[PDB]
Amino acid sequence: DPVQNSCDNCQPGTFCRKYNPVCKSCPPSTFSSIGGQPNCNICRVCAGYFRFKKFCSSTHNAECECIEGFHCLGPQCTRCEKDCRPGQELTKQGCKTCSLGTFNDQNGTGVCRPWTTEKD
Amino acid sequence: CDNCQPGTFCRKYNPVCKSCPPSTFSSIGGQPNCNICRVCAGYFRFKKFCSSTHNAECECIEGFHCLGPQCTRCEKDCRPGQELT
Amino acid sequence: GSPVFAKLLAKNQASLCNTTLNWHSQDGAGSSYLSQGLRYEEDKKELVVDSPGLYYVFLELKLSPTFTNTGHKVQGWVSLVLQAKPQVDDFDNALTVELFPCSMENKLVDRSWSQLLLLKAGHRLSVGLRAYLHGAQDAYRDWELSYPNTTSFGLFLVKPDNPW
Amino acid sequence: SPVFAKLLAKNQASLCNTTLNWHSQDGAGSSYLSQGLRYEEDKKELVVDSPGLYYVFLELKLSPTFTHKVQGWVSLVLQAKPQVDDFDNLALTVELFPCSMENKLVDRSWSQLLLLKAGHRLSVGLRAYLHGAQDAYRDWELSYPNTTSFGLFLVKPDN
Ligand SMILES: *[C@@H]1O[C@H](CO)[C@@H](O[C@@H]2O[C@H](CO)[C@@H](O[C@@H]3O[C@H](CO)[C@@H](O)[C@H](O)[C@@H]3O)[C@H](O)[C@H]2NC(C)=O)[C@H](O)[C@H]1NC(C)=O
Ligand SMILES: *[C@@H]1O[C@H](CO)[C@@H](O[C@@H]2O[C@H](CO)[C@@H](O[C@@H]3O[C@H](CO)[C@@H](O)[C@H](O)[C@@H]3O)[C@H](O)[C@H]2NC(C)=O)[C@H](O)[C@H]1NC(C)=O
Repeated sequence: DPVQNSCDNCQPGTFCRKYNPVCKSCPPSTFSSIGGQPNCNICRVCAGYFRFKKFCSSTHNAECECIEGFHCLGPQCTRCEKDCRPGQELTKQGCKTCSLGTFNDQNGTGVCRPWTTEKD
Repeated sequence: CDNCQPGTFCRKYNPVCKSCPPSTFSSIGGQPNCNICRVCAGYFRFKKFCSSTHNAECECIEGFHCLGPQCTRCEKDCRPGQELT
Repeated sequence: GSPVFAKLLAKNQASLCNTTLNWHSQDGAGSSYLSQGLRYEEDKKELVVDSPGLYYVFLELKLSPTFTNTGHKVQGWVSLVLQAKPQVDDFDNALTVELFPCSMENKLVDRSWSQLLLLKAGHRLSVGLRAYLHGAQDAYRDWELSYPNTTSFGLFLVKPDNPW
Repeated sequence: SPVFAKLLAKNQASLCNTTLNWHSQDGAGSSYLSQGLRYEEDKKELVVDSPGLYYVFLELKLSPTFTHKVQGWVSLVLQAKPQVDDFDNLALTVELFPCSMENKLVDRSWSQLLLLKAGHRLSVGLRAYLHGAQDAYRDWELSYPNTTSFGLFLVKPDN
């Protein structure tokens, strides 16, 4: 039934120009989760400290994760932080030293409790 | 073109020896353009003002001395006593 | 017809004041270029666009430290703002550089800005220099617009509204 | 009609010694390629059809990846076939210091008015040298979504 000459009448994986509505498919390595935006967005590349979780498609961006020994920092994993050492735990703002009278004996995993910052 | 005197700029395509625009200089002459003049402000004070043939030259305000070939930075004076202070 | 292009260089500026910048536009004033269909009004510090269309406007901010003492932490920001007299619509609200106490380790702190803008006939364009520096009593004096690698401003007509 | 191009780096994060690929198709972000030009994907070259004076520009955008002092340099080199007399001053170079990691984006531009011949082939090489840690090269990447770009404009056609 939707038949109108508009960029509102177009599907994800396309780009469309208001002045002359045509709904062209996204160029390679670009995406569009909403249809009829004037351009497709360039795909994120996950390299080095970052690895892929989700690969790029015409309708969704690639999503990163961090390689072993490192974890994501930021909403869209914009930075990698080294996994916590004993005497720390993973929180919002990343690896943080355990407080007064608290300790974590595990390296790179675990949450700390009160009963050095690494033992007893 | 290059045979041009200082205070001018000349272009190979149509050789004429045009004098440097208002706030520019050229110590050579043959050049396709004139160089923009340096401005001495803040920590820097003028020694030489800009002319068509020479750039402005900076010095540092009293209590400070030049650092670098063309006085690119200012350093606070220590003492002239030679007591290593 | 002929391509419309300009690349102006910041004229007689070092100190980081809150004023509208002046520009070198005359032929032979460094690398400054001003094509036909463009004018520069020195007294009003404005670039006048003669023909309407889509213009690729760009700004390049170049800063250099003036002091040597690393002991006094200087922080802040410097900005280049595009001023349109016939006015325009903007997707992004200015070129802004953040400076940190260790930025002084760099001989040059450079940053660029570019935007495709629809300009009308007789469009007047000028650039404002903005800065806020703190951390020392001499904050304002610790950074200057770089010399000889000069701060620049320019544009080029990408698509005229009347191409034929 | 004006001759203009603004290409964005394609599928590059890592700081390699490589010839960059570029987004040129309409709809590939803000990528633009006017009628007097073409981009050969397989050869990674921008082909100029008409001769004249071109304002060529490069914009390098880098971002830190880690949150160990890492220093060095990153470079974008304009590679012209045939060569334009100036071979030396045809490179955008950014020096990186341990301080540089305090910036979300390290941006630097390069621009040059060049005389190009008909059928001029232009490509961009990425160069980098990073030291200071065992993971030196991984600590910086080409920025995303504010992408490294390359373009030109015909300022004066020849006659
Ligand atoms: C040039 O104009 C700018 C505005 O674009 C001026 O910057 C502003 O300066 C004031 C103080 O001079 C800053 O206010 C301070 O704010 C902090 C925290 O917000 C507060 O702790 C202080 O008590 C103080 O009120 C202000 O942050 C800053 N503008 C911005 C972007 O927020 C600048 O002073 C002008 N420079 C010259 C040459 O006068
Ligand atoms: C990408 O290519 C560049 C060249 O453009 C490579 O950079 C060069 O790397 C070497 C080491 O791999 C550097 O050599 C060092 O020189 C210093 C002298 O101060 C010496 O003390 C060291 O023992 C070492 O030999 C060299 O400086 C550097 N090039 C330049 C011109 O600075 C780079 O390694 C390549 N990167 C990749 C991804 O392989």
